[PDB]
Amino acid sequence: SSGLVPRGSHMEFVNKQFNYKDPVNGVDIAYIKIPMQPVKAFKIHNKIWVIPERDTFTNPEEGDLNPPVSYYDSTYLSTDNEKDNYLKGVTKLFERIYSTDLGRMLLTSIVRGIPFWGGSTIDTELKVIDTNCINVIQPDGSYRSEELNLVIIGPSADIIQFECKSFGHEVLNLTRNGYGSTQYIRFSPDFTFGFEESLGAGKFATDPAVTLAHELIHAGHRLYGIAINPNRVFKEVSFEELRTFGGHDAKFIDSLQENEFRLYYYNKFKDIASTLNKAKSIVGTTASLQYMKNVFKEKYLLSEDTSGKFSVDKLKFDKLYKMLTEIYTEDNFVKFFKVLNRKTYLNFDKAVFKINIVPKVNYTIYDGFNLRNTNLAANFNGQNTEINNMNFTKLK
Ligand SMILES: [Zn+2]
Repeated sequence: SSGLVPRGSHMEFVNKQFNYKDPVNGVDIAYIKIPMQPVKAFKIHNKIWVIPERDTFTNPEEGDLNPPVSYYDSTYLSTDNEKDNYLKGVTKLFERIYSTDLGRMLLTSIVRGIPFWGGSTIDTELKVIDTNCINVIQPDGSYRSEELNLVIIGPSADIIQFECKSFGHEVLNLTRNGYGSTQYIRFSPDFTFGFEESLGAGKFATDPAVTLAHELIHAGHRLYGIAINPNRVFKEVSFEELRTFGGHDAKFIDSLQENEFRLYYYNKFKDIASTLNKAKSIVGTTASLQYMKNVFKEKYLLSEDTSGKFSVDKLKFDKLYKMLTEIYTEDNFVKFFKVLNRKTYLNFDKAVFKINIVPKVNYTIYDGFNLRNTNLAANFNGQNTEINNMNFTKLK
C-alpha cells in the first residue's frame, strides 16, 4: 500500500489514483505530443501533466540517453513497472507538498499562473502562444490543443540533473517579461542526493519533496515571468537559485538590487495591463475577449474600474511578488516539512542514492522518511543513510 490518502476519502490535489496501465481516455490519460511519436501522459490536476518517460523530447540535441556530480543509467524508466512507480511517486510528492499550508499556496499560485496570451503580431489581438500547449489525442484519434502550465517529466541523460525549463520565443523573453510560459520540470522521485551534517558527521539524504518543491518554486517564478536573468550570478551560483533556496542565502542579494528587480517587474505587469486594455479582438478560441481578459485580471490580481479598465494595484503586486519570491522558498518548505536539509545552496555532496518512496512503510505524505512512532521519528533518523539503510542504495 502507498498511503496516498492518509486522511479523507480521496487525494486532495491529484485528481485520480492513476495506474500506468489505466486505459487512455482523451481527458486525463492520453497520448500527447509536445510542440515525435506520442507519449502516454497523465493529467494530475487542472493545468498539470505528468509524462513518466525519460526526457528525450524537449531538447533536440539531448535526444539520446548516452553518457558523454552526475549519474547515468540509460535503462532507468524504460519499463512499465518503473513508469507506474514514477507516476505514483510524483503523485505522492504532490500530495505531500499539498498537505502543508505553504504547498497549497504555491500550487494554487502555479495553477492560476496561466501563460499570457501574448502571441499576436497585432497589438490589439489576444492570441495564445503555441508552445504553451500540448496536443492531446482522443480515443477516436483526433487531436485537441490544450493549454497547460506545468509538465513533470523524467530526466534526460543525466538522471540527477533536475531543472525547470521552458520553450522560448523568437523575440519575447517569456520568463522575464511577466508573460510566463509552460514549465517542464525534469525530475525523478526514484533517486536523491546526500549531504553531510553533524547533529561524528552523518550522511543524510535530501527529502525528494523538498527537491520537487524547489523546482516548483522556479516554475512559479517563470509562470509569472519574474525569473531573474541567469546572467546575474555570484562567482557560479545564480541569483535565481539563491532566491529559490531562500533563508539566509537570499539575504546576500543586495536589497537595493531587489527593489530594482521589483520595480522592473511592476512595470512589466503594467505593460500587461495596458495590453489587456488596448485589446479589441481574440483569435483561436470560442471564448470572448472579455472572458480571457478576466483570466489574466485574476492571474495578475489586476484592479478594474467602473469603465472596465485594468490597472496594477501597488499593494496587490507587492503581495503577489513577495509570495512568489520570498515566501515560496526551499528553506520555508524545510521548516514546514520539519526535515533535515542542507543549510546553504552549495553544500550538497557528490552522493546519489536509489530510493523508493511509494510503499508507505518507506515514506509517508505526513512524515517523509521520518516515520512517527518508530526509531526513524527522532533525530531525522529516517533520512540518515546509515540508520535507515534499507531505504537508500548508494550508487555514486
Ligand atoms: Zn534551482
